[PDB]
Amino acid sequence: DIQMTQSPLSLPVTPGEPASISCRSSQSLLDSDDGNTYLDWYLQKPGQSPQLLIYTLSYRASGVPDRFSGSGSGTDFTLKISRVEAEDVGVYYCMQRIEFPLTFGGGTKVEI
Amino acid sequence: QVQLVQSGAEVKKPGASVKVSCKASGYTFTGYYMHWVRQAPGQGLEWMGRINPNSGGTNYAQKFQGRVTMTRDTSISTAYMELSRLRSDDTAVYYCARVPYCSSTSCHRDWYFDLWGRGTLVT
Amino acid sequence: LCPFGEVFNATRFASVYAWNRKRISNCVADYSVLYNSASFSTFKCYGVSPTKLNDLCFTNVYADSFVIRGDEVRQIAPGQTGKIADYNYKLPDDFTGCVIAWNSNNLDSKVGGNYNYLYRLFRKSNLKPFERDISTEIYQAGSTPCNGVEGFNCYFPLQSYGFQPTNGVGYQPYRVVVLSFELLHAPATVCGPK
Ligand SMILES: *[C@@H]1O[C@H](CO)[C@@H](O[C@@H]2O[C@H](CO)[C@@H](O)[C@H](O)[C@H]2NC(C)=O)[C@H](O)[C@H]1NC(C)=O
Repeated sequence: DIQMTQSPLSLPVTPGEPASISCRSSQSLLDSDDGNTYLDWYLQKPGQSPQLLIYTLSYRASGVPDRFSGSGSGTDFTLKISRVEAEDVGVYYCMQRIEFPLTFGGGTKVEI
Repeated sequence: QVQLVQSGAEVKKPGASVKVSCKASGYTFTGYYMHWVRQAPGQGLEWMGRINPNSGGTNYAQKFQGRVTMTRDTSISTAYMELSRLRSDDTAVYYCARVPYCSSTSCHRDWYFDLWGRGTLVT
Repeated sequence: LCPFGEVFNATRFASVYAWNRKRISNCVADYSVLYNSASFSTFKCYGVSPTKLNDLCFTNVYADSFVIRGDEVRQIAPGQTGKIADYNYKLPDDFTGCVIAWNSNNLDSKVGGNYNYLYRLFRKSNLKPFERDISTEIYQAGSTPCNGVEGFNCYFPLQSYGFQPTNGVGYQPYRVVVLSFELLHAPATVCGPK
């Protein structure tokens, strides 16, 4: 059972400036067999179902605008929004998929 | 028109059971694992379990084991999740998510939630 | 005389991982209705001649029927490799027979997607020639054994075909029948008009 602790729990942002969200894991999410880190970043808008933004810690999902990016290593992971737009307000969740009790982080709320 | 249709809101007394249906439209049902993730009001997303349409084998979390039963119907392409012994803490929005079955030689690197349903509210 | 009606225009075909085998003996097969049927997508023949199929007499003829995806029809041939040529149905290196495949988009296709056809995509080792595997045991990938529980590094070895009417020609279902010839010490029994 891996528990994800997400740093900013309230990220007030102003458009045009980059925003960084930190996520930390109890156990390293890197797998030595394939060299892939299994962390996925999801965004939930008010009243809407969560959407996929980042998968495999480096890849953007289909239909995701270029303004998003994700990086990190070991247990420390960061989602970076270089240009925050008006529609980035929501709740961001980091999910691990190495052991099966798939666990989603507490979530970070980004509002203007 | 590629979508996942869920059952309507259900009101259930404590100690009863609730059945939630997720029906696929616009894509092959048996090419995706079907996961169930619930969101309680004021809490984060909680993962309940997953079902493989091909085999019917299901993997549940330890917390929900012994209460949640997940079944599949390929003739109508619908996955059903039934939760028994309902409490006051099960009042939540339940989403059904799809996961690519195998998109590589590892079948472990494509397991993201690329599609989510609109959710069903259970009280 | 022998029934090429239970093998070709039958009701429901079997999946590739469980391919239906029918032995035929003591027959006079008229192959003018097969070679010149004008309804078959592929009629390949190795080790034997389609113009001389009625010449050589054999002891037994095995007809193996299954349904595979369109782009995988080429994999049913001697000395082939692929997802279906080494884990589902293989042909021997020294093969003397015929492979007959025709499109079945008007029969084995449904609006919601026919899910009654399966293929196997995992195996610990390749298949020896003419071997049928039905076991649904969970395939082992990682070093940690899993005792009948699916999960990371432990998968179900069968998948279903997403057959739909709107699919392309290459992804449409194709019915494939393989006729193999056996000629052993027992007297030859099957061959067409003299
Ligand atoms: C399998 O059975 C079908 C239906 O009886 C056959 O279809 C007919 O075949 C004849 C010639 O054999 C054609 O003249 C007809 O037009 C076909 N349709 C119908 C409705 O009769 C089919 O030929 C059989 N398959 C064979 C003989 O290989």
